[PDB]
Amino acid sequence: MRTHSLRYFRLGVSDPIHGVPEFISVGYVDSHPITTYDSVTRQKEPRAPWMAENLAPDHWERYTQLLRGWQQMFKVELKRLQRHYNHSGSHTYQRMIGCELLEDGSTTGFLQYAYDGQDFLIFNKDTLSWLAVDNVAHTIKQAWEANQHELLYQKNWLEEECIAWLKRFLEYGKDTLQRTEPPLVRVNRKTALFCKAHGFYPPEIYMTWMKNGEEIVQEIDYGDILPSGDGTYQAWASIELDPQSSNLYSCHVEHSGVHMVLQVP
Amino acid sequence: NAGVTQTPKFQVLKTGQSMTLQCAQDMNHNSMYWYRQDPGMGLRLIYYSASEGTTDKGEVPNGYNVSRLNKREFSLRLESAAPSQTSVYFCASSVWTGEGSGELFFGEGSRLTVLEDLKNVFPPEVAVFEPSEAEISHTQKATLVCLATGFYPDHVELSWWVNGKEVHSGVCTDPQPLKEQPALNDSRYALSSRLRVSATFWQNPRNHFRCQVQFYGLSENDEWTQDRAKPVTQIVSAEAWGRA
Amino acid sequence: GQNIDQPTEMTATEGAIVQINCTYQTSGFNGLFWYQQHAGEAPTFLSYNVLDGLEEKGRFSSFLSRSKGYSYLLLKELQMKDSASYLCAVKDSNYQLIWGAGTKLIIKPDIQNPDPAVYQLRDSKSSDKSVCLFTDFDSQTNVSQSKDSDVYITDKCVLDMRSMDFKSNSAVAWSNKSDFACANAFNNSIIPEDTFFPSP
Amino acid sequence: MIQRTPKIQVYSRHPAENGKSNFLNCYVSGFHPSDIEVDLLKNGERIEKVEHSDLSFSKDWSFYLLYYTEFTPTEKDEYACRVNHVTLSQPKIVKWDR
Ligand code: NA
Ligand code: NA
Repeated sequence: MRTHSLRYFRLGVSDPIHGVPEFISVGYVDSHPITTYDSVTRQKEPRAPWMAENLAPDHWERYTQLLRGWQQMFKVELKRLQRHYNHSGSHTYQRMIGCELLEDGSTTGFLQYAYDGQDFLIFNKDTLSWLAVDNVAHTIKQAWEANQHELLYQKNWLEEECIAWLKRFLEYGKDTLQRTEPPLVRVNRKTALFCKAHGFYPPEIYMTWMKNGEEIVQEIDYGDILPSGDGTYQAWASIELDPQSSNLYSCHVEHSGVHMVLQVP
Repeated sequence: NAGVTQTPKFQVLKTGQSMTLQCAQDMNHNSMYWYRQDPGMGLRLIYYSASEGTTDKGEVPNGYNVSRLNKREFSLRLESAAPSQTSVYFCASSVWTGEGSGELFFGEGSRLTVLEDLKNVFPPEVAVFEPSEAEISHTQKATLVCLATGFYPDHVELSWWVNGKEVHSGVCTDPQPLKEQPALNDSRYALSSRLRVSATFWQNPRNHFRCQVQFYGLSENDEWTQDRAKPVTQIVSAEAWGRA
Repeated sequence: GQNIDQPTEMTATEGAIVQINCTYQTSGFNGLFWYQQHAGEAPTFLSYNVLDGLEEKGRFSSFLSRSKGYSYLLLKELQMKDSASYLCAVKDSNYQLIWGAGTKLIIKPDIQNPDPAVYQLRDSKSSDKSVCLFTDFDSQTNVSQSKDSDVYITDKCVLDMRSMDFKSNSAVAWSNKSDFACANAFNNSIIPEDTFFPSP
Repeated sequence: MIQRTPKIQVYSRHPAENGKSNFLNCYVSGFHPSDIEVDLLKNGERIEKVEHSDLSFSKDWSFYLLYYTEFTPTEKDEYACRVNHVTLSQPKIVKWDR
């Protein structure tokens, strides 16, 4: 299979406006949401049909209780940060944990935190240590690194448990996650040549322009890979035409092991 | 700084009687647990509370309910006691939960015995036997023996007192009681304990020895209809003096 | 079907080393705990392992192999206070703590000067029982339960006289039967050949 | 504190053809913090039946959302996305460019 990943995010807000949750936790496999929990529902719920169908109610019940506890811990942690930063008003706290299973069979794992949307603490599971970006993070680093057992627990969870969950979810959702829908690709003139692709899955795609068989990325405008809403994606890239000299321009698209070239006449 | 405080230490109940076990922790922990421990099995979780304001069933919730009253307190309720709920109950707490490495802190345990009829409940008889003169001349040591016999259920605490002070050095009390009739499911129990002192200590005629057994039994509101005395919670004791 | 297995009971000699094994078959793994529980007391935390290898804490070490699904708790230089049950427990993929049934560790004291004897204690004017004490025997001796339904025999108990740094084994037998005598009280036990029986 | 303004991209699900039913998408991404309001406009008027995904999380800690509605494009109808965020003094209008 190609590369796949599993990750869980948390978001805490210290003084949220009316209605908005104080706490949200969402899991993803690749680009696909799989799970959701927030401080309003107080329930962990599936976000993909193949999760609902393959995980018995005991799974949602157990993790609902854990998430209620993680919610409270997140509040306490954010209260501590905002006191040590001496900040008033509403501030945000975020966490991301996850792993990747690469095509070649190797793995990665990661765990990090942010305050107001900026890196705060980053875990290194090989040195078993936390990187602190400032002295408020440094205080937290010292406390967390004093609990060596919990670092070892995170290493095992990233390297072993997370990968096992990911393989399990990949099988559950294999009809979605492991399919291929090839792009439909065309070239438009608008002056710049636009190379446009739509209808493809997975979202990972490489589109570029070559001029006389050479690539110059400094003159290519790369569009974002965007969801079309039906489970497929679209993307584009453009280069500007030289009005004083002809050139052989060609759009090159790579998607899921297939390469395509559109030479423009 | 008391850790995990659970009560009561012992309780006898009739089938159908209600009972609440209390548990508090003063460690500012977030997660609390109620376990039961039975012979030949690992601990089994009854109910737990991952955080203040939430509770959920464990593996054996039937016949029990819980209340996480506040961050400190987690009570366990037996609304209609059954004989199968005879067990030793442990409350425990952890700083958080849903994390790998945090350990549990346990309370001292609550021993419950649920009976169809309280006519099987008996206090211990307690007797003290003075040392063998042959032991004294052969070893220059003197062993006293205390026997607590005929009690049921196994809810006792035996202690030795020398000259008005509880002692532990030189004492060995059986870690488990003996069933007086090993074949019967409701057999009464016997317990022995020894106190060994030097011969010189035993031969001081003003040294005074007492064996005391606290029995945990019935209370005022338990109904009693037998001809014999109601087997209430009580202390039974016996004594000996040194022999010059 | 998740299982945690450990031996019911182990017996070793004071001063020696013992290894208590725990194997587990669980759906996922988030670490392995050992707890100590003295009889009639609460379990207390001893150790946690989650990566492979050996971790030391005083006289106790704990080992884990995740690929073999096995841990041991190693106790060196055994002392009598190590007599206790040792409980292994594993957290699964859902952070459920799954408990083994416990290993009871029995420690045989080193008796320097065995002096096996059966003594008759003095009658109490408040009891119809005759009471006999089998005492000061080496720890290899086993005390058998009674085979007469009106004779009661308790298992051996290790007593420590702290002032004299002196330990001894003993067992008690009693009966109110007219034909009960200390000379025959422990007849169903294999007792030392040199056991001292003072005259009645 | 660093607040990041939303990037706003308006596009059809399929290559659009007049008289052929389609979906109008407004993809709002890269913003922080998470509170945001998004409207799809038709000839300047707010469209009522407009769906949206749940708030989504990016690895760089920003957020993204997709707002969409079914529609049939015509030559005369003008479509837009209107987004307000704490980083914007007034709502920002991005028109659909065919
Ligand atoms: Na229940
Ligand atoms: Na604004």
